[PDB]
This record gives sequence, C-alpha cells and structure tokens, in this order.
Amino acid sequence: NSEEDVVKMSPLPTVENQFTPTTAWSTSVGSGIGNFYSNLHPALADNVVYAADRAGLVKALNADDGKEIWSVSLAEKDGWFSKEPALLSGGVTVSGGHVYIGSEKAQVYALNTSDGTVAWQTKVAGEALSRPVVSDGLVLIHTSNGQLQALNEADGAVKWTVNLDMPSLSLRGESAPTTAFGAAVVGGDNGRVSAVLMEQGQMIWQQRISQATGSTEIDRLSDVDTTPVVVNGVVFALAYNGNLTALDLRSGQIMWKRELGSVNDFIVDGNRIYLVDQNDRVMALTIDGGVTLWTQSDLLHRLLTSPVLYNGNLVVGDSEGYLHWINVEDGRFVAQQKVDSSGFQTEPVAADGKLLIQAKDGTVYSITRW
Amino acid sequence: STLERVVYRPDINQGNYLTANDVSKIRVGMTQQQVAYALGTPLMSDPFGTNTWFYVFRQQPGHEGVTQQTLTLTFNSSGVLTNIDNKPALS
Amino acid sequence: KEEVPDNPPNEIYATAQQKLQDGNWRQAITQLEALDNRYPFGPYSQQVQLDLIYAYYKNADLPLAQAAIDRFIRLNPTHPNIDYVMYMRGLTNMALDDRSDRDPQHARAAFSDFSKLVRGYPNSQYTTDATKRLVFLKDRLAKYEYSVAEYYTERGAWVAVVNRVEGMLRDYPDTQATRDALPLMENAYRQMQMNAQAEKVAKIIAANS
Amino acid sequence: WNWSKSF
Amino acid sequence: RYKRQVSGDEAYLEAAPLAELHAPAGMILPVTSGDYAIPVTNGSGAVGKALDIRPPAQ
Amino acid sequence: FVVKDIHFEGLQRVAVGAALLSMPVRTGDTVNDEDISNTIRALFATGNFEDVRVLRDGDTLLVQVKERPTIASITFSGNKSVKDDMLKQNLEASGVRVGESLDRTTIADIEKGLEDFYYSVGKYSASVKAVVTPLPRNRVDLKLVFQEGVSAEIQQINIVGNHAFTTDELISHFQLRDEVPWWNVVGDRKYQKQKLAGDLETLRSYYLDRGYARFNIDSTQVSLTPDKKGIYVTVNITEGDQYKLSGVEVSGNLAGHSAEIEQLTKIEPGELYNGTKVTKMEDDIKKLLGRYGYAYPRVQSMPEINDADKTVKLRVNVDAGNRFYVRKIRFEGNDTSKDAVLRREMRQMEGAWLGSDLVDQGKERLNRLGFFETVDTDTQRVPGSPDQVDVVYKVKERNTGSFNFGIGYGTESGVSFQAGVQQDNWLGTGYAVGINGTKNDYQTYAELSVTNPYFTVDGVSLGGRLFYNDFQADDADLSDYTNKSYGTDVTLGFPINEYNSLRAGLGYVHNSLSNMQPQVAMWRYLYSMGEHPSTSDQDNSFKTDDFTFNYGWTYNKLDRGYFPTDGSRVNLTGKVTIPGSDNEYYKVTLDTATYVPIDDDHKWVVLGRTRWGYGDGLGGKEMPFYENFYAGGSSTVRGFQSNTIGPKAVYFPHQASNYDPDYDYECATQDGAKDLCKSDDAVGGNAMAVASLEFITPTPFISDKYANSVRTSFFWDMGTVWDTNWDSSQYSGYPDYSDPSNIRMSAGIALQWMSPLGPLVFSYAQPFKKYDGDKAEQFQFNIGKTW
Amino acid sequence: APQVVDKVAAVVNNGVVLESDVDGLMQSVKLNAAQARQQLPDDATLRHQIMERLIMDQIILQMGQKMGVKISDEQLDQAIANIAKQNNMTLDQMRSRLAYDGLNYNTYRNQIRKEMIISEVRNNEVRRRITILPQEVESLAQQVGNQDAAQKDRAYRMLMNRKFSEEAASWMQEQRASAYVKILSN
Ligand SMILES: [Mg+2]
Repeated sequence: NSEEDVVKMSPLPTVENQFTPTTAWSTSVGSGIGNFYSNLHPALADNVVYAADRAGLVKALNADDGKEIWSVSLAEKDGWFSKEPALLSGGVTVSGGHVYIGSEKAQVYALNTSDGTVAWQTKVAGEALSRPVVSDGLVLIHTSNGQLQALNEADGAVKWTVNLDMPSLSLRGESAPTTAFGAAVVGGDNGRVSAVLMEQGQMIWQQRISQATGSTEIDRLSDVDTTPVVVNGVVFALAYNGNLTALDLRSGQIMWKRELGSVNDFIVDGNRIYLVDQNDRVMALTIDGGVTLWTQSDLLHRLLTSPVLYNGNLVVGDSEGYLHWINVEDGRFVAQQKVDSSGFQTEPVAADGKLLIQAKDGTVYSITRW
Repeated sequence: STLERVVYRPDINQGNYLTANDVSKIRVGMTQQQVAYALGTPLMSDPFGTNTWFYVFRQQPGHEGVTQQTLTLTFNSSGVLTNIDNKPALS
Repeated sequence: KEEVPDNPPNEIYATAQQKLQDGNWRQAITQLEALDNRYPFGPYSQQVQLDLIYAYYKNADLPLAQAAIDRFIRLNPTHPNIDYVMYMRGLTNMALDDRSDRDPQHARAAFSDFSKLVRGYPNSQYTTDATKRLVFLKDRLAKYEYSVAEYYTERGAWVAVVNRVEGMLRDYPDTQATRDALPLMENAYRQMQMNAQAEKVAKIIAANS
Repeated sequence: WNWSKSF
Repeated sequence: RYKRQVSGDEAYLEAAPLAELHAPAGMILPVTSGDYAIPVTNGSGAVGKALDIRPPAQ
Repeated sequence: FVVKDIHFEGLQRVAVGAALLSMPVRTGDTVNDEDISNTIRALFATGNFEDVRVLRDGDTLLVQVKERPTIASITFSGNKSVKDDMLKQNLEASGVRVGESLDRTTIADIEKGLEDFYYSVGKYSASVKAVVTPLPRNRVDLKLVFQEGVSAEIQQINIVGNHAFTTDELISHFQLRDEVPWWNVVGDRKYQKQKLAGDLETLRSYYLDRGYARFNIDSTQVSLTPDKKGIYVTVNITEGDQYKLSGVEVSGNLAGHSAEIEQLTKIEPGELYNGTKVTKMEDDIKKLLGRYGYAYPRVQSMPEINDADKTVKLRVNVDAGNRFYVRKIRFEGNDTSKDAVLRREMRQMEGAWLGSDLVDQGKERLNRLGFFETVDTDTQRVPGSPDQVDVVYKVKERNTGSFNFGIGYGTESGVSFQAGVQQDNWLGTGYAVGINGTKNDYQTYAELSVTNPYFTVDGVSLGGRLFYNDFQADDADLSDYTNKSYGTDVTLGFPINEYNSLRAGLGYVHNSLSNMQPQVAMWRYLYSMGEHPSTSDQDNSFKTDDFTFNYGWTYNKLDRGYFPTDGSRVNLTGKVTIPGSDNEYYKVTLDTATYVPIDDDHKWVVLGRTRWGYGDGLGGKEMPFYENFYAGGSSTVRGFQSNTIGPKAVYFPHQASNYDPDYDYECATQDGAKDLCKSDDAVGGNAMAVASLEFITPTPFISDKYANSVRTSFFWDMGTVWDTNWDSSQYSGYPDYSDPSNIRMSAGIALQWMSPLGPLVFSYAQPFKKYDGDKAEQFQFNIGKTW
Repeated sequence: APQVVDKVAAVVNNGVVLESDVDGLMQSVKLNAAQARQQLPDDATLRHQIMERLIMDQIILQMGQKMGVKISDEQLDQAIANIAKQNNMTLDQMRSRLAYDGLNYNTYRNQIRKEMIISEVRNNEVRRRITILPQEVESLAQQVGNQDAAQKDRAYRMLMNRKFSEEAASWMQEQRASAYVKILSN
C-alpha cells in the first residue's frame, strides 16, 4: 500500500541564528483553511488585522496585542440544526473602510471595518479564488471560470466582464490583476498575460509567456497564477512550468525571458527579483536581463510560501511550519524558527513594521526579533 | 398436465410475422421477388426437390396456449406463384 | 532460475537435442529459447524454430505453439518442411478444441487447416492422419449441431429445429449425427402440422435404416 | 467480515 | 491444463466411418455445398503413435 | 558511372534479392550522385536500417549498412502499482515486443504513452525512462525505469449556481467522492474521466426529474494543486424554473397502432415534467412495437417549452421500422460451459422475428449467471438476405470455484464462524455443488448441497442436501438439552409469476436427544411418545427418525435488496411428518415485511414486520420440544434477551450430575427440594405471533454527503409465545402458559449501516410491558454475522 | 582503397539528411559569403549551423507531406520566373545555370519545389497561431501618426510582421524538441 514520492523532501537545514526570532502575539481563528488550497490570508490596515477562515468566520484583531475588536460569521443557518459553510477562498483585502472577501459559492462580500456588517454582497460568474484587487473605485475579481469581473465599491454591481480562455486541466488558483495607469494586467490559466482597460474592459494586448506544450497534458500546464508586477513601464510575469519574462507595458513585447516557472508571487526590489521556484529554490535574478545572482537549494520540495521582504531579509514558511530568514546579499540563512505544527501555506504579510502569517489551523501569528 | 402452463415460461415465437394485410396483398401469378417484398423471406422452405415457401406464424404466450397460421405458397419451375394455401388456425 | 551458460551454439543445440530425446520438454524449451534469443539469425534458426514448435505443442503450451507456427509460416512461406508446420497447426487447434456441446470454433479451425494440408500436399506423410482427424472433426461438428437441435426440440421451437436439421443435412450429410437428427426434424414437422413434410422425412428415414 | 477467494 | 495434457500427448481416437444417405424415389436430398468435404488421398501413411511428428533435420 | 556489380555488406535478416528489388538502381546501368542519394533514401525508407553509407570502390559499388538491432529482452523497474504482465501486454499492443527490431525513434513515444497511462490511472507525477543496452550480434535490450509518484485524490467537488438543492445533496448521488469516512464504505477518492462524465449525467438527470426542463451545465473545471497531490472539481450549472407538462403529441408511421399508443401517452393535465417518465413512455412504446414484430422501433421526444406559462408540450416521433428474423444464435467463448447452459438463458428464440429488448434481456440474464467475466452481442447480417440476421454472443468465462471464510459477532450468537467451498458450475454443467459449515455459541452446522438450476426447461430446479447439526440448548438461553441430528432433504422450485416461487420436497431427519434436564413440558412430550424416563437424573437419552414433506411459498417484491424503500416480502414455510415416522406433527410459519414510503424521495418509510407460527401433533402426540418457536432478540422483539419470551421451565426435584457448592443449580434434591418448582428458563412454545411497526427516518446529524448510507429507525415491537398443550388445571399454582393474552411490547431506536468489518446493526430498546421471568437486554448489536 | 561517396549524416524521424546535402548547402552559403566574406567567416560553427538548418527542413518537409500539401508544375513555372524585369526568365536562366550547377535541369526546379513546400506549411501553421486585436493596430497607428484609413493599414502589416517572427521562432524551437534527431558523422 506504500507509495513513495518521486522526489525526496529536503531535510531541515541547521543554522545558527544571528538574531533570535520571537512571537509578539498569536490569535486563533476557527479551523483556519484546513488542507484545502486557498488564497485566504490576513490583511493589515490602520493598526488592525482582519482574518477569516474557510467556514465563514471573520475577525478583526488589534495589531499590537491581538485583542479581538469584532467577529462575525458569514455562514447561513436554517435554524439551530443546519449550518452551511460560506467557503471563503478570496484573500482578505481592506481598502476605504471595506473588507472584501471572495467565496467558493461565487459570492463576494464587502464588510465594514467598523462593525463588520455586510455593506453589500454580489454574485459572480464562478468561484472567486483570487484576491479582490481594489483600484479606481472597482473591485477586480478573477473567477475560476476564466472570467475577470470588475464590481463597484459602494454599490457592488458588476460593471464589466472579460472572458479568458480556460484549458481542460489547470492549477487551482487564479491570478490577481495588477493595475497601472488605468489598465489592469492579469494572467490567465492558459499561459497568456492580458492587459485590459479599467473603463470598459477592452483588451489592450495579450501576450503568451508559456514555453511549449507536450503531447500529453499535465506536463504542458502553463497556468500564470502569480500576480504580475509592473515597474517603470515594464511588466514582469512568471508562468508555471514556463518562462519568467519582462513585457513592455504598452505593447507586450517580450524584452527578455528566462526558463524558470512558479506559482508563488515574487518581489521586485531595486535591481533584484526575489522569487521562489516551483521546486522551492529561492533565486535573486537581475532586473536588466535576469542574470542570476545567488541560489538557495537547501529547501527543495518543502512546499514554501510566497516570499516577503521584511527588514532586508526574505521570509518564507513551509508545510512543516518553520519560518526561514534568508539573507538577500548572498542567500545564506540568517535565522530559522518553529511557529506552528499545522504548517504554513498562504503568503505572509509584511507592512507597517509588522510581519503577519496565518497557519493552516487559522492561528494568526505576529513575528518580531529581539 | 396443467403444470406446464402454471410454470413461468417465457414467450415462445416461431416463424414469420403475418399481419393479415400482407397475406391479402398476394395473388396468383406473382414472382418470388414480389412475394418476398410483400411478406419477407420465409424462415422455412421445402429442400426435398420441389420449391415451396412455408410461412408459419406460431406464438405461445405463457399459460396461454398455442396459435399458428400456416400459409403455404407453391411456386413453379420459373419462380411464379401457382397456389396459395392458408390455414387460419391449427386443428 | 533455469539459467543457461554461454556455451557455443553447437554445444547448446546438442544439449537441447539430447534433452528432447529424453522426453523432458521444459529443459529443451529453455535451451532452445536461449539459443533463439542469443542467435536470432544463425544457421540454427529454422531448425530451432521447428523444434520450439514441437516442444511447445508437446508441453501443452498451445498459445505459444500457435504463435510460433504463424510466425514461421509468415517468414518462410515456401519452406520445404511447411506441410509439417501446417500439420502441427492442425494438431494445435485440435488440442485447443480438446464435450461436443462446447465451442466448436477450434474444431472448425483444425478442420480448415487439415483440409488445406490434404488439398495442398496429397503426397505428404502427414496426410492419412490428417484425413482421419478431418473425419473426427466433421463428426464432432455434426454432433454439436445435433445437440443444439435437441435443445430446441426440448424448448419447443419447432422452426429452429427444422432449420438446424436442414443445415446439418446440407453441410454434414453423411454423419451419424445427421442420421440421428432426422427424427427430430420429422417430429418438428409433425408438431407444426406439416404432414407432407413429415411424410417426406419419414420416407427418407425408412429408405436408409 | 467475510473473505472470499476464487480458486 | 490437465485436460489438454492428454491431447498434447498421443491420444489416437478413431470414430465411425462416414456413409452417404440414400434419396428415396420421387424426391431429392438437399444440396451439400461442399463446405466440409473430405477428398480421397491415396497412400498408406502412419497414424496414431505410429507417425513420427519429430521435426525433420532441416 | 556504369555499374558492373552491386554488392551488399552487413545484411543480417533482409534478403539480398529483396533489397536489390528495393533499390531503384540495378547492375549494368549508368549511375550518378543523385542516384546514390535516391538509393540511400529508399534503403532507409525500408525501415530496417539505422545508418546507410553507400560506397563506390574502383569498380564495385560497396554498401555498408547497420540494421536496426533486434530486441533481446524487456525489463521493468518500479512498476509497483502496475503489473509486469500488464505492462508487457500494453507494450506489445503498442507494437514493441521481443524478437522485433528496436526502432530508436519511438523511445519518446513509448515513454509518453506509459506516462499518459499513469496520468489516466491518477498518478500525475509519474516519470518513465527507457535504458537501451547494446549486446553482441546486433542485439539490444531495453530497460524501462519507472518513477511512480503518489496518486492524486479528489480534495473537493463543488457545484456553482444551484439554489434549489444543496451541493452536498447533489454530490450524495455522485460516483466521485471527496469524503471517505473510516467507519463507512462509500468508495475511494480517485478521479477518472468516465466517473466525471457519469456523475455529470447523473446531476443532469437529477435536475431533469424535478421539472427543470431548461437545466444546463455551463462548464466544468478540473484543477490540481501545485504539488499535484489533490484534485478540485467544479461544475457550473444554470437551473431554470420548474415546468409543467401540458400534453403529449405522437406523430409518425405508427403502423396502424395509434389507438394503443395514445393509451401509453396519457398524463394528468398540470403534471410536473419528468425525464424519467418520458423515458419510460418511450420504452413502453418501443416494447409495444417490438411485441408487434418490429425489431428497431426508433422513438424520439422533442419537447416544446413555453416560458410564458411554464408549460412543456412533448413532441414524440415514432418510426416502426422493419421486421428482421433471426436465423442462428451462436455462442463463442464457452470453452467450459456447454451450449445449453448459455442457450437456456435466452429470451430470443432462434427462427423467429428479432427483438432488441429480447436480445438485451438475454444478455442481462447471461451476465446475472455470473459464470462469465464479459458478455457482448453482435447482430451480424446474413449475406444475400435483407431481413435475416445472426446473433452472436462473445463470453469470457470466469473461474467459479471459491473458498470462503467469515467471522461475525453479536449479542445472540456470540462469535460466529463460517467456512465453505462452493462450485457454481460443475464441469460447465450448471450444477452448483458445495459444502458449508457454521459455528456459534449454541450450534455447529455443516451441510453438503447439490442443486440443478434447470430440472425442467421451464426453470424448475431440483435440490439436495446432507446436513449435520449439533444444538446445545443451555448455550441458547433455554432448558438444558443436547440435540445432535443429521439428515437429508430434496426440494423442487416452481417459479410461477417472476415474484412468487413455490417449492415442495421431502426429507429425512434423525434426532438424538441427550443430557435433558427433567421438566414438565419435556416429560409430557416423552410420555406422549410412550417413553417412561425418571425425574431424577440428567443423563437421559432419546432417538427418533422422521420423514417430512416440506412445502413453502415465497413472494418477493422489494425494489432493492439493501435498504429497501418500497415493496413487500412474504414467506410461508410448512412441514408435516408422513406416516411411518416416529413423530406425528405439522409445523407452519409465516414471515412478512412491508415497506410503505410516505415521500417522493423515499427517505421516510414505514416498515411493518409480522411473524406467525403454529404446530401440534396428529395422532394424540405432541410437537417435539426441539421444534418449538422462540421469540425475543434482535430479530423478533428487540429489548428482550434472545429466546426469553414464552413459557418457562418447571423442573422436578432431581439430584445434580456432579454437585459442587458455590455454583447455582436448578432446583436439585441436594439443596432441599421436595416438590416441583418454577424457574426462569425459556422453553419456547408451539404457537407464536410477533408483530413490529418500524418508522424509518433520515439520519439527523450525519453529513448529508453520505447520510443515505446509514438507516435510522424507531420501532415498536410486539410478541408472544404460548404452549397450547399446557394443562392449567393440574398445575394451578403455576402460571398458565397456554394464555396468548400475555403480549410483550418494547420500543426504541435502531441504527444500521455497512462497515469494513461487515454489516452493522445497533439497537437500544426499553421493554415497557414484560411478565414475570422475562429477562431484559436493552443494548443489542450484530457485527458482520450476516456476512 | 574504397572511397566514400555518400552516407546518412543524421536521422530525422523516418527521413534522413545525406552528407551530399550538407555539401550542397555548403556551396550555397560560401557562394553567398563570396560576395561578403564577413557574412560567415566561421567554419566549424557554420557546419553545425547548416546541420541544424537541414534537420529542421526535414522536419518541416515531413510535416508538410503528412498533411498532403502538394504543388503542380504550373505553379513551379510561375514560381521560377521572379527576376523577369531584367532577365529572360525560363530562357536565359535555364542556359545560364548550366555553367554553375545545371548538370541536370530538374535539379534546380526539384530543389526549389521543396523550398515552396516548407514555406507553404511554415506560413500556414505560424499564422494560425497568430492573433491580432484591433486595439493594437489602432494605438500602433496613432504612434506612427505622431511621428487615416491608409495609416491603420500600415499598423496591421508591421504588427502582422512582428507577430509572425515571434510565432515562427517559437514554432521552430517546439518542432525541433518534439522530433527525433540523431547525428552520426561516423
Ligand atoms: Mg490557475
């Protein structure tokens, strides 16, 4: 009955901590996200943290001590015997006194930061698996049907919809569009990066960054489930099994390409691109031409999470629950910590000098160092 | 024996299906091709020299009994019908 | 696991022949298979293939014997010893047939192969046994048809019985099975109240017995 | 429980 | 397996001869179609364990 | 360049003459570089050369060639979940097999084919590599190294756009599963495209059966996690409003049977649209047309939907077709089973007009036989005949013998052991021989059975059975007595109505009673038989030989064999000793079970079970005490100890076998006994009447995803057993056991589902109406004793 | 001693590239490089580049043959006549080639015929993968205008040309990987 894995998971590296990591506080959310693959991650805005679980529970916690401000449940009960989970799967996004959350029931909620009452709720084409990006008085949603929709903020009514082709087999998760100069750049599950006007949805241009396709499927997956990054009129995209590419913001010309894919987001700081390969191989490419600077292959197949640049050191979790601090100058580990036994799957959050991360069991942690 | 009927036998069917309208669509002088077109290819013939087509319509539903219609067509050396013998029921 | 040392092909062939004489088929099969794999196109190719066919047949490995027979026929359409290959094909089909009520397709295949052999090589030394096996297979097929006719007589389908007995009288007109089936056709004709046909079959029966 | 093996 | 272990062996079985039927006067038996016909092959070969089915030395 | 000789070097298998024919060039002709190139290209196109180096000497045209190496052996490594023989057959079917030439171009093709097979299986990380090892004499061996990963399992099945039915309820009927509780068997969590199509069609039917005529599935998505260890399935649907059925219209060449079809297309104006009912109507029309000779009566329905009033008008098109007659029915592949065994299952008669329904029924009966792994049909046409066909059945025979073992536990029989070897097809004859044996706390049983399923062509079956049975009463909660009996029994079976089945037979049974505790009922029976034992010792003995005529009748109408929701089952069994036997008595039994659903979904059901029994002697004798009726337990009256309802023993004073203080003894002389005495040991009675009314409801707390696999019910059981021969006048002080008015009642809740250990049934009952001596047992369970 | 005349330089699926063919292409490039030696001064890399050139041509030719694309001689007659503005095409060209490579007349036409098959198939598949959105040419033409009906036409041609090159390059890479190639040179 035993069935070994194709590639052995890498062992836990041994590292001497230059600085001792700590845990400022930790609050528990009901059941977290479980073993399901979801984008649900915490959010931070004005010294308060908003988190949610897959069941439907949503909490607003103080960012200094973890005290709960308000808590609401989005699961409808048909009395005192029935309870249907909401199946929240869209990363919590807070902007302008609203809290936008996606749902696997093709529902999008918009709670109030003050008391948590649902400001409005809307029905979308399909499962809302992407982070509800907010910009220019719109809430872009990338459903699992390949449909990109733009809801209103105050009203919540769908304004326009753009249909993106979907392959027979894809990877769970949808790319979150990035907006710049009144144009939303999104990645499709078919391996193409698309740019659409934010006024009507007209497709400015569409470029394909997938490398190739084999005879069989599965090995020809090219889902661009990352979030494209735009800096100085250049768009960076990273397709699964595909090529990291830099595309001209206006025309979509492929300025340069490199053969390495992933689904975890990447950072663009200064003249360096920090990304986590699909094999859990942290790399630091150069902006000009993608020339590699250093590599860290000591965490192979540990199922890392999206990196976050905190205090000049990248931070990545893993399924085992260890949080690894790795330097950016050379890539050597600077510290390692054990936080939660459930494990880390969703991206960390770093802002306002606070590093937040949520485990599979819903325990939201705030990390510091002394 | 009164026990053969009471038992649960399946429907027993044999021979061609005669609808009482095709049998009225035949006349003396028609050829084998015309007869086959009207009634169909018979399940039985006379292999002992003479050419003769036996259209038997036998059916025996469960605990019902046996009913048979025998339509015998006698042709000639040139495949032309010469005689028709119809037996509405079997004695 | 019945390993075969890397000896010269002449020695391996001599060992295979000696073990064939003793009557032990497994060891001969192993030796000949080793010699075939190691020297697929050596001088001992056709001889080894014929020996393999013989050993597979006598070892009850009928599927492999059949496969080897078809392969040899395909690759040597005009081999001088092809009547022997056809005879072995007939023997293999008869063995597969191996009970007259069971599937007769193997019996039909054996009959076809033996008919081909006898019609192609009347002077072959495997022709008299081929005719004997042909007679036996004809009787077997007629017996199968007679068994089906008996079953339909029991069931009560009087048209199937007459049709099948007519088919026997057409295909196997000179068999004890047909002789024993004639009364079934007479009974079916009488049951369906065709007295003329019943009398004809009665005359046929009387004129013979 | 009931095991049944075909021979 | 065991059933064909005998057929693989030499199992000479000889059945009854084949005799043609007689057609009564005034009628003719059905045609034969020659589908299963046994031709007459002269010569006196060997049958039933008297036949050497060993492959020839060629 | 003129050529005077053409020579070849390196040839191994290809004949020189054949290759010379292949070459466009021939000896004795001018030749140029273009001709050399064409010859090389043709030689390579032959497909048996790896490299060609056509050369020209001073006078001779020398050719050096390298033929494709011959495969010497095939080896596999890592095919843990795929058998080596399976890989070998797949490869030969693809084309690569031992003895052929190894095409160095198809390595990638073979690897990708194997990887595609693994992906179809479900292992999406599987990697396959081929290693080629050269060997002397232009021989090569290929080794296939496999890197099978971990199979991917469904993590969630989601339905988007459903507002009338919960996603869990919809998934409840799906073949694909995302939750597999360890305490229940519902299936595995693997993914297959056939399963996906099947459950999508199941969802479509589920929605169409409720009147959602405009139901539509927009699209479905299958997704994998980045690690490729999980599968997510999403289904998008657009359920419309419910529609009514305005009417049915039939058009086409009905062949003069219009009057009979309008009766098959009658509906109540204002009925909810139902695809299942539409299909049933189409099948009924097809059955009628087939009954009237036609072989392929095509029928189509094209509903017209009017959204203004939400009404559906069915447009049925009927085409009778033509009549085809079956000339022969052939069975191929029945190497073991004889022809008659397969042929007697046929509903289609040879030499009669064809019927597709009849052919399908015959195929289904052949499948039900269980002797064949596969059954296929092929209606081949007869050359030179436009209306005659031959039906051919291809059957792949399967092994029928089976060793068997079983273990179960319960409150009544304790640990139960079963073991037997069966042969359902004896030498391909249809006979079913076998020997079986069971043992529990109070009984060990062993029988040898031989049955002929078709004693008559109609379907009558002749049985046969030799059995040996040992019964220990004290272990069964009865008065102490041992009964070791053996005998034989032959029975017939007459199917009469496709649901009813009579059966009559004879039998001989020899009973040897010993170790009997003296008591009033037993001694009454013994005196009735003329025996004159003594009420002082437990070492009595008694032997009898009886010939009985056993008859019975079984009516079965249950829709399902497991968790039935509708129908009724009635069984009547009898017995009577024919003259010449020591005993003279008759015994009758009657078991009933009726299910009456009270909802469309058949989730709420009412179950009514009754059991009756009576028996007595004929020639002034009594029914044997070992043939009595026992009530109480988890099968007759839940909440009571097994075999506790009914009369209680009344022992006479008697010295025990081996007296030893500290052990309870029943009313012995060594403990100060000088008169008869009442006890609490059941003895059973010759008359019995048990009834039960059980209400079945859905499980309230179990998840609706698999709540249909567990049955919950609240029951109210009644029962009573009495001895008709008890002489109340003589034993005035003791309770009158001949009064049937003593009704025992109980109520409670029962649970029942299937577990890997076997069937499970739990019950807690509180008997609220019991009489003196009855021993109560609230909690009762039975794990796997049904095997 | 025996002198090698021709051989198989590499195997492409069921086809082959002959050592004669590589020599033929070697003349074509050097004759082209004779005009400007700076075009291809390399020798070993040029040999490798030519080897890849023929290999891909064989892949394309086999793909074209599979579909069934065929060209008649009448198209060849029109195809050859291309520089007739200042030459007597099919009259002076036939005679002139006799002094360079026209040992057999069919060789030149036979060679060019293949080049037409690969071009036809290459265009058909490469353009099939191309997709053009109107918003691109509208804005592309606006940029050029900064530097009506006729202007947006130019945007399409440049845009179509730009997409064709990208798709063509990708298709070459994909086809090369997906095919079987083996270099012997032994
Ligand atoms: Mg995706």
